[PDB]
Amino acid sequence: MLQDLFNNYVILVGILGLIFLGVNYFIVESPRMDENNGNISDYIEKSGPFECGFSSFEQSHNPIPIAFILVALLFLPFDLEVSSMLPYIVSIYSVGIYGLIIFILFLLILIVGFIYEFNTKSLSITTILHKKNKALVKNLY
Amino acid sequence: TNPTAFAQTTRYVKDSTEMRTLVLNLYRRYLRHSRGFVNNYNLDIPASQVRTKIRQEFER
Amino acid sequence: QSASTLTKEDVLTRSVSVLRGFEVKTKDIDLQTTFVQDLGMDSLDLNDALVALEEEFDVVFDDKTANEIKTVGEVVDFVLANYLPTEQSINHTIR
Amino acid sequence: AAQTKDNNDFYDVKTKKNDFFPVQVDGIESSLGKYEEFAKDAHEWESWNLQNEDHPEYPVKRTKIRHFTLNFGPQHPAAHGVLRLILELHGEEILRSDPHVGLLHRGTEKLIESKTYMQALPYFDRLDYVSMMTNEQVFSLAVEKLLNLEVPERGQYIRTLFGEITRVLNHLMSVLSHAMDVGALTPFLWGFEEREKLMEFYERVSGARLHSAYVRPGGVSQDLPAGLLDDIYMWATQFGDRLDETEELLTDSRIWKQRTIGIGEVTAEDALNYGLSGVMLRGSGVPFDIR
Amino acid sequence: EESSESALSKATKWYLLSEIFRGLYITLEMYFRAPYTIYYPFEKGPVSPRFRGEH
Amino acid sequence: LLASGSIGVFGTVIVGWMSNSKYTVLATVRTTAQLISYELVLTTVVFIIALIVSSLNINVIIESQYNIWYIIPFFPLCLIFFISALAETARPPFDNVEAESELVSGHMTELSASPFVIFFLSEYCSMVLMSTLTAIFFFGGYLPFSNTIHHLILNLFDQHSIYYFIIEGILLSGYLAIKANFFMFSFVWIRAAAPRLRYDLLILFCWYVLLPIVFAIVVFAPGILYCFDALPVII
Amino acid sequence: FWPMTFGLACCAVEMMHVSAPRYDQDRLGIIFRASPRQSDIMIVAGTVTNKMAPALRQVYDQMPYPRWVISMGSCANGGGYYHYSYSVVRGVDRIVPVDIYVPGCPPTSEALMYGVFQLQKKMMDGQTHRMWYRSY
Amino acid sequence: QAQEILIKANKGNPTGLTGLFQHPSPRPTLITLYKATLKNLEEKIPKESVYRTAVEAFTKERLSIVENNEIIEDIEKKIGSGLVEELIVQANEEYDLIDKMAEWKAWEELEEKPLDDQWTYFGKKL
Amino acid sequence: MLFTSLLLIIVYGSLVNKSHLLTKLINRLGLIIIIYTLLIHLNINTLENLSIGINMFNNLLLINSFNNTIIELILIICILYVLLISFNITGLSIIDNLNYSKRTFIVIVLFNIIGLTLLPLVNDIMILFIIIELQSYSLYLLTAIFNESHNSTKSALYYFIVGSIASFIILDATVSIYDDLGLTNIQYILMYIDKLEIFDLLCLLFGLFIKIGLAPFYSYSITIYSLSPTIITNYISLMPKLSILTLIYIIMHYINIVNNTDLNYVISFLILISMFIGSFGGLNVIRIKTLLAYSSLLNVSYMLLAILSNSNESIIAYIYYIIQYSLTHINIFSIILVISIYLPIMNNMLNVMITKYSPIEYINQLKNLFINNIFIAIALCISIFSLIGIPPLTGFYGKYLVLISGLNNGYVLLSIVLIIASSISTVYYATILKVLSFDTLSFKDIISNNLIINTSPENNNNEIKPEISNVISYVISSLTLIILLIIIQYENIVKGAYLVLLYNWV
Ligand SMILES: CCCCCCCCCCCCCCCCCC(=O)OC[C@H](COP(=O)(O)OCCN)OC(=O)CCCCCCCCCCCCCCCCC
Ligand SMILES: CCCCCCCCCCCC(=O)OC[C@H](COP(=O)(O)OCC[N+](C)(C)C)OC(=O)CCCCCCCCCCC
Ligand SMILES: CCCCCCCCCCCC(=O)OC[C@H](COP(=O)(O)OCC[N+](C)(C)C)OC(=O)CCCCCCCCCCC
Ligand code: SF4
Repeated sequence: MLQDLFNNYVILVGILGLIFLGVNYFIVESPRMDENNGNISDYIEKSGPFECGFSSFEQSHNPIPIAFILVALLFLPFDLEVSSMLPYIVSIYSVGIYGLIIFILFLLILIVGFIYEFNTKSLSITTILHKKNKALVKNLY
Repeated sequence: TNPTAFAQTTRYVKDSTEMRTLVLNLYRRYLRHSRGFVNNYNLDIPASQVRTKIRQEFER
Repeated sequence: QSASTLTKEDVLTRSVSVLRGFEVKTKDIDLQTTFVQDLGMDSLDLNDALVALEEEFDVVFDDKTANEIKTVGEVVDFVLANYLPTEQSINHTIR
Repeated sequence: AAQTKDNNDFYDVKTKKNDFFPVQVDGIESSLGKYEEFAKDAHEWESWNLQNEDHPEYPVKRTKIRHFTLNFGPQHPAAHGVLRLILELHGEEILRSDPHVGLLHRGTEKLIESKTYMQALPYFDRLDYVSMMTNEQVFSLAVEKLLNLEVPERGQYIRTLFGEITRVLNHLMSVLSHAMDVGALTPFLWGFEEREKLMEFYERVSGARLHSAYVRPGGVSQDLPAGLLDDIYMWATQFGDRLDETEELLTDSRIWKQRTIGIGEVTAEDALNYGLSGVMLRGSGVPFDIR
Repeated sequence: EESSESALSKATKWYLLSEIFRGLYITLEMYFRAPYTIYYPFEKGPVSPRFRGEH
Repeated sequence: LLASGSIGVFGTVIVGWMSNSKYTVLATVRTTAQLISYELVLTTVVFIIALIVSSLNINVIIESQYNIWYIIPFFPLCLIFFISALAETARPPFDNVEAESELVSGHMTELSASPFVIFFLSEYCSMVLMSTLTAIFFFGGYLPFSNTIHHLILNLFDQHSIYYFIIEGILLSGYLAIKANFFMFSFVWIRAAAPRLRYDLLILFCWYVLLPIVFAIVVFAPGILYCFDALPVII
Repeated sequence: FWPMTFGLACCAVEMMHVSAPRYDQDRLGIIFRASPRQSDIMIVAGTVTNKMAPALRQVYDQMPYPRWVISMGSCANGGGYYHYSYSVVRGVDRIVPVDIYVPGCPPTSEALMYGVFQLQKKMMDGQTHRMWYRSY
Repeated sequence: QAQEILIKANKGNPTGLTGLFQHPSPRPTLITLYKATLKNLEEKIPKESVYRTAVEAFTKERLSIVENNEIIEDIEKKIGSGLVEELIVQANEEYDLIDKMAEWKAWEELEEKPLDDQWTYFGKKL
Repeated sequence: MLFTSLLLIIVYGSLVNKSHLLTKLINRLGLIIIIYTLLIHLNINTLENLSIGINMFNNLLLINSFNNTIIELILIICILYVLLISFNITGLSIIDNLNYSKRTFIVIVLFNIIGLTLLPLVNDIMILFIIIELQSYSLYLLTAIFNESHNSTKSALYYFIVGSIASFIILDATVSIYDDLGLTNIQYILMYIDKLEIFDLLCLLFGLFIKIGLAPFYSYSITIYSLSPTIITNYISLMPKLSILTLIYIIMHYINIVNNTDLNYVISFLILISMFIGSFGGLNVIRIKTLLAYSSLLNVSYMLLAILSNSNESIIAYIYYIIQYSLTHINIFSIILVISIYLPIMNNMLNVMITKYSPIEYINQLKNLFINNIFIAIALCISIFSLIGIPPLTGFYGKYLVLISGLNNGYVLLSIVLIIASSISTVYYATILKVLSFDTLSFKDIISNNLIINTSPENNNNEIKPEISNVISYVISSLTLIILLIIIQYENIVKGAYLVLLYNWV
């Protein structure tokens, strides 16, 4: 297997991406040819953030609560499970029945974690607010 | 329906002495938020000039 | 970590410095110096000083305390009892 | 409410109720001496801290930081025009919503008082600017009732015929744009051709596609041109299929039902108390219709 | 326990996206229909003698 | 193939680099959520096809479909693969990253001129790539629709001349193009026929439904092959 | 020709019917963009109020050059029915430069398309790069 | 005494009105509310009040219907004021109104007379 | 038995409803599982059969008589720990419900027991890395089991980072050995024990020294043990040392084949520093768990002297010391949990805050225990006098056997230092005893109606209601008398230690 052709393609792809930026930088007319409002670094009304018209509080570095953080964390153990199936893909014939049973027992252990997640309802989106109806009771004397 | 932030319930004060306290309490809130007013609206004046402006409007 | 590091003398020393930046009648300020009489502060002048003292010590006088405080010593006592350091991020403490 | 020493506009000191016994600890000592002998130097020693952070009454000054404040402002396709919908978001869940309006406030009611009753009618075409002729009808009825006059029989049928043609026009704009916002783009295009056919009926009797000052106090501006009823009927024989094809993509779609079922539930008790009417009121089980 | 359709029947529709393919088929029908577009300015929409334009 | 595609997700999240734009930030959170949905499902479906051929070579997978196209034995997987392809490309009904009615333009709301083009080009390049992948994994790739027709056309040309191999490349890629154009049509087709699904509903859709189904098949398939003494080898 | 989705009032309804199948603005290459960054045409379709005027100016400034502004309807042109209102701007040209004015209340879908054609005719007559060679 | 009575149930089969659930004990709840309403009128509101006279007239009519009709549909079909779940809400609201009327003392003289020019429009006195 | 029953408990716990009663009954199920595991292990594993050493699972694991003894000890000590969460420790809901709040408590323990038992059995560098992470991860989860506690989550964050660095050092050492030799099986590596860099095994021990809180890495261990709840500190401060020290002895057994004198000096240097910090560190402290953390560091140093010598007497010394220290460790923490019922209730100076996680947090909270409960106070005194080394308690014989191995192998400096460290550490050990009893005669005529136990309602005013539950009191009684009366059966127990062989044979 020779990969010199592949290397040339990867080199071209990297150069190709810079061409799009270089072309756009050399094709656009200069600001003086346009309305001549100066450089973008000074046009603060343009370089500012977009908030649908009305400026609001600047919360760039405020914390962002995530309601699917547990699903994000559970992705990593399951990603490793899928990755660990790669060795069996190309060695299925040589391992024979012995490897097939080992491969099933491997999945029979991870299915316990899959069952545990189902019962614990850990995949559901967490919410701060809860909507509960309150029964109206009269304290008649 | 929950009221917005910093929302007060409208009330008619029948005591002149009580009204004076409410104005003084509101006067301090303006002074405490003077730096916040400068930061949020990106003013060209320091917070000291804002507090002078707030005092002038209250004294009117 | 999250504990007050103030002293009665340091709080009084910085309280005097803040009050000397105004147009007070007397520059001799102690614990028993009254705002209304010794310093000659009216309604709005007193509230300007209280907010200025709030900025120095990063404390907020409540409505009842601010509407009844008479002397500088009461301001010093309030700062000592109520001042707390602002909570830092997780990285500042454990790192 | 009010600035307190434990709660103000800038910070707060929250202390939960204690869930354990108030244990009394006295005479703290080490193997070398009493606590008071080393308490001066103990600030460098974390093992000598007398306050546990797990305690419910542990003092902590936490700055009051506003939630994610997103402006669903005028330059947003979801807003059907101009609306500064301020949302207090905790991630994406909505905690508090502040609809800011008046971006389209043009003082219509103030301007009407300077106009005669005939001059004031075109202002109503521009309030609900998709259901124009119904807006004229409510003002026309009010003036007619004040004038103690009654529209003749043919006039009433015309305002009824175009009252429902107007209702079809409004629901075409309302439902399809509601589906377009959710993500169904195609039904929006199908029904907006039906609007073109119906707006042609608006222009034939009045000369204006949208702002047809046709319904006036005391009847209608002009009589129907010849052939209008035949054209309206020919459209009517076909409009039934357009509704069915619209329902093919929405009514039984599992994606559409997951976006609407259980969303924005309004109880019958609360619908009346908030002055809701029409589909909002009738959706909660109350069969009330002004007609 | 009172469902008219069996669990296998309800699962077959659910797993095979019965109504989704129905919606796709209807959309494909319009692909073989005449569009409504007119070629302005080479063609003009309907007008009436009552139309209001330039004075 | 799978490793290179996962790098493209990192490019989307870069735009939300402590950005002052609130709509850009919200798109990055949604983008990460979608990745958790399809990545496990998409990867495992491709592994089942590789397991059936016992090879991780794309060209070997294409040649293994000479007698049967994998659409017939694995019709559920083709639907699952296409759903994951829609989620990966952030195409509707999974267009939560760039929902115009929700997040104006998503991560591209602050982009203009060349940065917008490159992101626009990359998104549509993924649509072609995923459409081509569907033709490869389940419809035999470049293999002819009819073997008889392929022989007849090539018999009109001499194999001693370069014209045969020019026509041969046109036919083989033409077979791939027709299958790829159908799914590129299907990418447009689903956009014009289905409303957008919420991303939190998508998370529950993949983990509760798609993952159990694909994991069930990854056990079902070796059981069938071992039962009939048909474990795959590379030749 | 990429306008920005900036519908304010009843003039926007006629702007939607340009995208309707009868006229199909997309056949001319016209796509409405939700962000000022991706749009070069600003169509002011509706009434501009004093409460809205600062928002309109900010959105206009956020459009990269080259940019054009279209004033549609009597409200945007000169205030129209609400000219003598206490809260209405008497013409969007008081805030942003206008390249073409489309008359009507509302202008018909063909009236707006004619105005776009006039703007495209003006755009095709631009000589930005020949101006640098001969005028600078 | 402590007669804790359920006014609005928060669970159960729907009634066709959103947010309104079926009441487990329709008839017994109305009987206690009606009887307590009649007793409260005779202890707080004087006899000459028109409000007291009218409430007793219809509360007794609704109490008689509830105590003579076992079928829930027949109760609603004769009272004609909505479902029984709605009648329980109406009984609670009427019971609380009597307590507010007693505090208001709304049977006395007009607390505030209007001005001479108050209800005059464009020169004509209404 | 462990693996199969763990899966059943995992599924069952997630199915039944969430309640304190079901969790406690599930904890008792875990107690039966460990008891069944002990019975099965004792049925098939014997000291005589395992003397030679038997390979298992393609030689990835190797079990001998030395390894088998620790596994039996691990199971037994785990049984005594589960009794704390499987039964009442104080009888008060406000205190005891903490143990029943987390359902995964018993699950995480069973995960760690599998790691603890298999760690001394590792015979490959690959499985060594796998098992050491299996044990380490289970300890992080147990430290963070109370996720509503600020200190518990902070400690687990500290525990994770320090252990991960130690795991990297362990992985770095094993990889460096593979680079030199190309082999992963330990027995194959022993063929080249004279041709590989023996200091790479010292890098391996450095990672293991971190995980047991050895100096200079002591600081994190003291901080974690003090912040963690007493029920959690009781486990994480003892169980990791049961398995890692046994593995260190095996590794040092292989290292002594080449007898690198430079290797011994470096380990001697760390032992010397650990005795200094272990003794002087606890002199000025006010927390009881902080005091025990320094006590744990000092005692591990004593065992490391036996491990470093690595002779026939070292096997006798290490096996005896680890068994008796574990029993003393359980006894002390069992008493600490119980005596929380005698804490006075406020009804203030120093603004002392005590949480439900650690009701006993300061040494002076043990005041007047001689009056409050004379039998419990003496039981604590016997345990403390054992840590001091007063004969004929179990602690004296542990130090007596350690000194024999140290002086026989020529560690004169360490033997003298360990005895000076023992005298220095006696100061803070005696402070516990001073708090318990030295004010008995002045506070005998005192009234205490404000204690925690006084809040417990009576049944009928005629039932003789014991202040302590049956199980925890019996365990304290049994362990105290075993420590006290070891002289009765000391000769036979050492004879059992004579038969524990690590490839000695003849
Ligand atoms: C006849 C019976 C005899 C029984 C006792 C036998 C041993 C006697 C020991 C004599 C030495 C200790 C007595 C004198 C020390 C007095 C300490 C002192 O005065 O202050 C501490 C000193 C700093 O001085 P400062 O704190 O400023 O006090 C004011 C002085 N004008 O701090 C210092 O500078 C001290 C030096 C720094 C610390 C050095 C520690 C290194 C190790 C020291 C040996 C420990 C060995 C422990 C072995 C087991 C543990 C490994
Ligand atoms: C062959 C591969 C391509 C097609 C794969 C998917 C086909 C549908 C699978 C589920 C069918 C099902 O569940 O069938 C059941 C349903 C509904 O019938 P029902 O409610 O039970 O009818 C009631 C009882 N009757 C039968 C007595 C009246 O049928 C369908 O909606 C069929 C959809 C047909 C239109 C779309 C077909 C072409 C799709 C677009 C081109 C790719
Ligand atoms: C063994 C055979 C395996 C079959 C493999 C294929 C399975 C497909 C998924 C079935 C389950 C499902 O679509 O579920 C629907 C889910 C979750 O719905 P839910 O919240 O559970 O509510 C429904 C359950 N009810 C009724 C009990 C409450 O959301 C959706 O609407 C996902 C819509 C995805 C549409 C993508 C279509 C793109 C075009 C594809 C055609 C070219
Ligand atoms: S000009 Fe006329 S149609 Fe346009 S927004 Fe104003 S009132 Fe509406």
